Order: sequence, then C-alpha cells, then structure tokens
Amino acid sequence: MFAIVKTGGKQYRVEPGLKLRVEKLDAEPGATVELPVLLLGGEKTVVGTPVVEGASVVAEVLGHGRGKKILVSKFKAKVQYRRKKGHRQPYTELLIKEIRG
Amino acid sequence: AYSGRKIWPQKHTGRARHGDIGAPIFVGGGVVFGPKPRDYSYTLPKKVRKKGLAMAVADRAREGKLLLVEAFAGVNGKTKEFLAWAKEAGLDGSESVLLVTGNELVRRAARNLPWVVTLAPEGLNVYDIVRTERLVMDLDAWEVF
Amino acid sequence: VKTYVPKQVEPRWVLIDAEGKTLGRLATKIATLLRGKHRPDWTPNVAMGDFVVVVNADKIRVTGKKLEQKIYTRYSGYPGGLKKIPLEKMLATHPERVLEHAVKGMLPKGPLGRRLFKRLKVYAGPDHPHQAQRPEKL
Amino acid sequence: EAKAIARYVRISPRKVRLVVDLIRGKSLEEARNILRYTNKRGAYFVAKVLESAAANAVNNHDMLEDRLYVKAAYVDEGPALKRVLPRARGRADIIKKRTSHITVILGEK
Amino acid sequence: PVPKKKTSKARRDARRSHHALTPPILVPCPECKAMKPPHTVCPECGYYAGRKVLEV
Amino acid sequence: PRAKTGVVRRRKHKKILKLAKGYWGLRSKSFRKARETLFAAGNYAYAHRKRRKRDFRRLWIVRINAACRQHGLNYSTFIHGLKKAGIEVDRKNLADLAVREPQVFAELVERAKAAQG
RNA sequence: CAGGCGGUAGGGGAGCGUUCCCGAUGCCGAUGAAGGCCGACCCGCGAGGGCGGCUGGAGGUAAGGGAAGUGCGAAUGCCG
RNA sequence: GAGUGAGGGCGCGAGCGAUAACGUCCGCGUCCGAGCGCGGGAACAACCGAGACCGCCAGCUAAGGCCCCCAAGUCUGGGCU
RNA sequence: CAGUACCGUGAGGGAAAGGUGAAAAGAACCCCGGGAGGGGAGUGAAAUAGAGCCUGAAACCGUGGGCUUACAAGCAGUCACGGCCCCGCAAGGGGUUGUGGCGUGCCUAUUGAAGCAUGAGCCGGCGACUCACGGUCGUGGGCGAGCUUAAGCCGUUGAG
Repeated sequence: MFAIVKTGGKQYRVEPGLKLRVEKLDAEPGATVELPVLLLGGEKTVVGTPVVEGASVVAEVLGHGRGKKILVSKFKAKVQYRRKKGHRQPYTELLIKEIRG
Repeated sequence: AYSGRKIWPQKHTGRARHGDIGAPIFVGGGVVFGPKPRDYSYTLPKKVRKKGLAMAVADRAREGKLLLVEAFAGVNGKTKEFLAWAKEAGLDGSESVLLVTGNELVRRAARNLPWVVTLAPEGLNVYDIVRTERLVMDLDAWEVF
Repeated sequence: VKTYVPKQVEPRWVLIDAEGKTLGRLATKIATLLRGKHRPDWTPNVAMGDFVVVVNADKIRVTGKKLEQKIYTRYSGYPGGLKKIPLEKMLATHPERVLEHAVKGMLPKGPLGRRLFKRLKVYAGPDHPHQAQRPEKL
Repeated sequence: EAKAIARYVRISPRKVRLVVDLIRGKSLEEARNILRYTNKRGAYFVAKVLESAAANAVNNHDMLEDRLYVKAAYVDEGPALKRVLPRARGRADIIKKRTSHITVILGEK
Repeated sequence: PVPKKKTSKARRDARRSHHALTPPILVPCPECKAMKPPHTVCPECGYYAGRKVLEV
Repeated sequence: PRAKTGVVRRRKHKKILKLAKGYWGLRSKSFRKARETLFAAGNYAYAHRKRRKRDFRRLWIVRINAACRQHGLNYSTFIHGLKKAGIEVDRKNLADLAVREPQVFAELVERAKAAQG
C-alpha cells in the first residue's frame, strides 16, 4: 500500500523499500533515522481516509543512506553571436530508502 | 626586400578586391613586428645590490651558512685536494653551497663545481643560492665595507 | 516516474446518429472521444480508438439556418476554377460524404488523425456491414 | 585463405562498382563465367584477378575449384595525374584522372 | 545555367540502383563441356554443326 | 619569439564533433555546421528541458477530467470543492491513481463537493 | 539573512589553455614521452583539465614564477 | 577610460503635408533598438499583461482563456440578436 | 640542382619539391603473368619498415556490419514517451528513430531582419594592434628634501 509527501515542490509515492531521487537535505549519511509530514496515505486493500489533513501528531517514516552524486547539466543559448557556453549544473542526488507511516 | 611590384587589377581581377604583393598571405610575407632587435635593456644600481644579498643570507644564517673569509684548502688547484676540505670542513651533498675567492689559484682549482659555485671577482649569483644555502666570503672588505 | 502509460490499450466499439441529430455541432464530440480520450490509460502517442458507426446518416436534424445559407469551400482550382455545392444539393447527394463534410471541415492532423478516422461507417441504414459491437449512446 | 586484389589503375571505382554488387553472392564459377563475357572495359581485368588469388589460394592456403565461393568484395578510390586541354577565350579547362584501388575475396565452403 | 550548391550522395546512388549489373546469358553445348553464350565459337565443346574449332 | 597555432584549433572544434556527431549528415561533418547545430540542439535541448515541464503538465490534468467524467462530474468544479474545505494538493500528476485502482479517488471526489451543503 | 541576476558597443574581476626561459651536471620515459582513435569515470560553472586501454616510436619538462609572432569558421582572403 | 549626432515605432500634443502615408521636422512619455529570449495576438521588435541563472512528471495568479484541430462549465439566470 | 621548371617581346617576371632503417643489409626462388601490378617465402626488432619507403590526421571513398525508409510538408536538430540489436547479475547505460508536441539557421549590416540585400566550393594549415624611443595617469615598491647618473676605462666564458 502506497504513501505520499513533498520534499519542496516534489511529490512522490513509494511502496515498501524504494528510492532513487529527491535532490537532498543535510543529516549525516546512511545510519541516521528521520521523518517529516504526510498528506493522507496511500491506496490498495482498504484505505480511503484523508479529510482535513492528518499531518499532526502522526507522520510518515523513512530511513537514510547517503551516496551523494553530482549530476551534469549542459547550458547554452544562441542569438547574434551571444552563445554563452561552458556551464553545467552539478546539483544533488540521493539514494536512500523508506519504510511506513 | 623590394617586392615584384603589384599585380592584377581590382574591380574585376581574379575575383578578389586586392592586389598588392605586400604578400598578406605567403608564409613569409608582410606580417607583424613582434621581436625587433632591441629586446628592451633596463637596469639599476647598488641601492639594492646590497640590501638584497643581506636579508637572504641573513635568513640563510637563520639556517646556518658559514663564512671562513680566507684560508688554505691544500694545493689550491687539485679537485680532490679541496675534497680533503669537504669531509674535514663538514659540508656534503644536499643543501647546495656558494663561495667567493678572488685568487686565480682557486680558479684553475675549482674547475667543475658539482654542488657549488666557484667565483673570482665581484658578480652576484644569489640565483642558485636562493634554491640553496651554504657560503663563504673574501674579506668583509670585498662584500664592500 | 509515475509513468501512467496505458500499456496495450485495445479499442472498443459503438453506434450513433438518428434522423434528428445535429450535424457538425456533435461531430467535435466524436473525435475527442474517438482518440480514446475517455480511456484513463492514456498517453497522446498511443493511437487507440472506439470503432464507430453512424447509421441514419442523412436528413440528420439539418441544424438551424443552413438551407441555402451554408457553402462548401474546398478543392483548389488548377487553372482558375474550383468546386462548391451547398446545403439543398450536397446534403441529399452522396449522403454519407454529406455529413462527413462538416466533420472533414475541422479534424485533427498527422498519421494519428488518420488511423483513428477509419472507424466511422455512415449512411442511413441502420445495420453496419461487419457486425462487431454496437453499444449506441445518445 | 583465398586472397585476391586490385590496384594501380588509371580509371574510376564507379565503372567497377557494378562489377562488385553483382559477383558477391554467387560462387567462384558463377561470376568467372558472367563477367568474362560482360564486356565494357572492367571485364578484361577482374579476370587476371580471379586467377592471382586462384594460384596462391591453392598453392599456400590449400583450397579447391567449386569450394571457393564468392564471399564478397571491396571498392574504393586511388591516385591521379595532371593534364590540361585547350578551350574558350584562351582559357584553361583543366583536371586530373581518377585511378582504382579495390579488393576481392573468396573462401572455404 | 550555372547553379549555387554542393552534392548529396543521396540521389547519386538512388538514380543508379538502376545502373545495376545485368549479366550476359549462357547457353548449352554437349560433347566436351561448353556452355558458350549466344551463337559463340570456341574450342569448349566447339559445336557439332560447322567448321571453326577442334573436335578431338 | 615564435608562437603560431598548431593543434589548439582541434581541441576547441573536436568537442564540437563528439557532442554532436549523431545529427544529420552535414550538421555532423563540418566543425561549423555542427558548431551551429549545437547551438540549436542547444536552444532546443534547453528549449525541451524547458518543454517537458509545460507539456506533461496538461497530459495529467484532462485525464483527471476522465476520472470524473465516468465517476460523475468534471475538473475545475471538483477542484474548488476540496481547496476551500480542507487539505489541498493531490498534485495534478499524483492523481495517476487514475490508472492504479479507481474507487480510491471516487471517495475523495465526493469529499470535494461536500463543502456545498 | 536580506540583497542583486537579459543584458551589442563599452569599460572593470579573475582566471583557461598554448610555444621559448631558469628550477634542468633535478625529475617521468621502451614495465612508452610527443602524436593520435576511443570514454557514456574523477574536477573544474566554463576556459579547460585529468585518468585508463589501444594504435604509435624518440624525447620531454614540476611547484613555480619569467618572457608572449598564439588563442583563428569566413575577409568573392593564401596554399595544397 | 569608452559609445554615441542614420534612430524610429507608438500615444497625446503640435507646426508641416490634402486629420493623405509602416512619412517629415519636434517637446515629451515609453517600448524596442540593446529585451527576434515569454505570452496574447492565428502565424509576426516596437499594442496590453511580463522582466530572464538550477533542478521540477510543483502550487497561486496578472494578459489573456473554458466545442474542435490543444487545455480548464457547450455554467448560471435575464433579456436583446 | 631554382634564381633552375615555367611565363616574358623586352625589361623581366618568378616554382613546388627535406626525412627507410641502427645497417639496403634493397626481395632469391617457385605459382598469376603484357613489361606492370600480385602471392607465398626470405634479409629483417617491425615490410600496417619496401622503394609518391618515418609517424600519418582532414575534405573525399566504399566492401563489409548494425539502427532505418515508399502517405507523404521538411534550417532539420530537439525533447516526451515507446519500440527494436550491443555491455552492465542488477538498478538500467547505449545506438537509432516511430508518432507526436518543438523547430526562421549563421558570419556581416542596422529605426529595421530568419532571410532570393554581402560573403562562406569544402577540410587542413598561414592570417592581422607588438615594438623602438618619447610622453602621460595607475600600480608592488626602495629611498626619501632629497632622489637618479648618459656614453666610456678596467673588469665580464659567463657576472660586475
């Protein structure tokens, strides 16, 4: 049964133990345990109880596992000789893992 | 080098408004004056000839230089004679050293100086000493009063 | 990556039209539903469709003020002369092609708008020549 | 195994181009027959070629007549020469001359 | 006449797919073993109805 | 003093080859043509790194009309329903619940128009 | 943390490669330097830089700062 | 230490020109130009809304939109056409 | 082997063209064979070392290989998904297009451009603000009411 949340304008839904991308945030590499806030839940079997929010008291659950990868980009325009080249955008990446709510 | 004197017309020509054998293309013709004999000759006086050698060696003394000023090595001519003055003086392969002695005896003596300088009159070879250390002088007089 | 992609859609079948259906006005509605739009499993690259029939395809509720008031503008002149025909004649000649005009008027485009079209029998039977699913919906 | 050749001519690979996408496929015999009597220059050259490979292929590499199929070939350009010809208002209609360099091969059935 | 442009090897071979290699036929001749083209004359099987090559 | 080109031009024209060499035929065989097509595979690759966003956006939305057209009602309308009352999101994409099990979002659609009585 | 952020000319800040200097009676190198085909790993925001294989067959130059015919799509340019 | 007197389009104003012109000569204001890189405009620098670096299968909203070729009621009354 | 080829009436105008290896030690022999050109084989560290012989790229040239094409509107690349053959146990990494949204290029010139207004046959290579001395305003700076020496005489492998 699924589940969803936003890591700053990025909404995702993970089964039991998936993960691949979501930019990143601090907190030392793979060994630490953390968790933010949820939306309503996930589907299958018998869910269907969202309402006003629910993001209070409770919350979702997910483990940690940093691998930190710099991801290339490739920038360029082009008009009347103004083709400002040479510019990539490293940016972050995370390969962690998740659990329950 | 007086060129062949122009060429083909212009308006028409062999397709190319241009026709002066100034040779703006031949690999060896009408380029630019990068070099020019005068390689710009600039220089100065003793205002710094002194001050400079001072701090250096003075710092090189904060590491230990030596100074003898005047002495005997042996037959002031043979290579390994002065060798008897290398292992009996202290110095040996590593730090690199320099020294000044105005006697022509030491001249035809020091010949090839592998590790050091060997001088005669009044130059200024701090160059190699910068990347080195050890030294000796010819009287406080020669350094110049 | 919530792909969504339908993965092997596989078309449906249907029937429509009566001697009182509004030509053109309703045509827009066939295409938007022919593309398989109403099928969730959807990615505007996977050409699906609802195999269509359109019986009673003549005299089909002749809209409002169209009689001797709407002209057909197509077929470019090769010398200086082209083609025409308006309501009262075309409407009653080659009836199939007759309503399909207001249709052919707009349409989508590209190989996709084609494959999709094919499924569109028309006339004024009813009864279509290859009986395969007729779930009519007015 | 079966090594032929074709080099040091004074004409174009495009004249032989046909003399390539026609022989490849059929066996040694099929082509030898065909091309021999398919004149128009090319023919009387690709001949001595099927023989040079033939002599050694069954001299050093050891093979046989009917077991050496026509694998395929190869067809490319080569050197030139400078010549000129008269014309127009004392002009200069000028060019060279395109020569040939191309390979041929057979094999063991 | 006299146009402004280079060339595309594209249509080059697309107009000479037709050029092709068309083979010259080969007909029968028993005896030794001939298989000589339209009405040819050679020693291979020679023939049997003329006066031109050897028949031993 | 004797400094003249040599090989440097090849460095600053070789990237040109590789980073392209997969386009047409000409736009991949002349340093300049590639040069220019990199500018296009540039203003377009960047225009399609700009595209993908404002393309997938719509593809989801109308599908959301396809969940409600068969489940009762339409898009815009059901939207407000929720937003005013309680929680607000579902993200125009996540509603991909559309393909993976339906009756789900059915419950919530009715939750939207609930705020009208 | 507020801030700023297209930007032709233009005038400011850095740096980037690239040939001759000294460090070279220093050091890598036939258990390959120079050249070159391949790369979809490592850094540069880029300028570029590395690194590895393979072809290739005698030289190259640290850190460093010292000079600068150089930074080349073209100009119906010049040459092949 | 530079660039710059070929600018104009628009609008009000205004002399001019036959309230004749994507014209002239201006004051001014502004946009381009330098913002052919948004968006509308069907397509299109100078008209309204909009000022630029990332990543985005993120949310509001301004111009401008809710039958088709592409998207958000063929909404709701009311009449007039 | 160039002031030679060549041109010029004369006057004169004026050219491309360096390079096997350490050693030619330079292919003997036999088979295709016109002499040519080939092949084994040999001298040989290497004949992708062989005589338009160093290493040898680019415009160009196809044999063979894989992805692809006959319902079709194209500055031509792009990105979306998806499909087909290669490596990665894997997660996915390729190639290339299928539909489709996207698609007015460029170097000048300019109130004004995408551009049937210039130029660009195409690739390689060569290609243009330095320097002299002088002047100006800044900069790291030494000394500082003081602050600098021109050409020479000696010395200088070389320095002074």
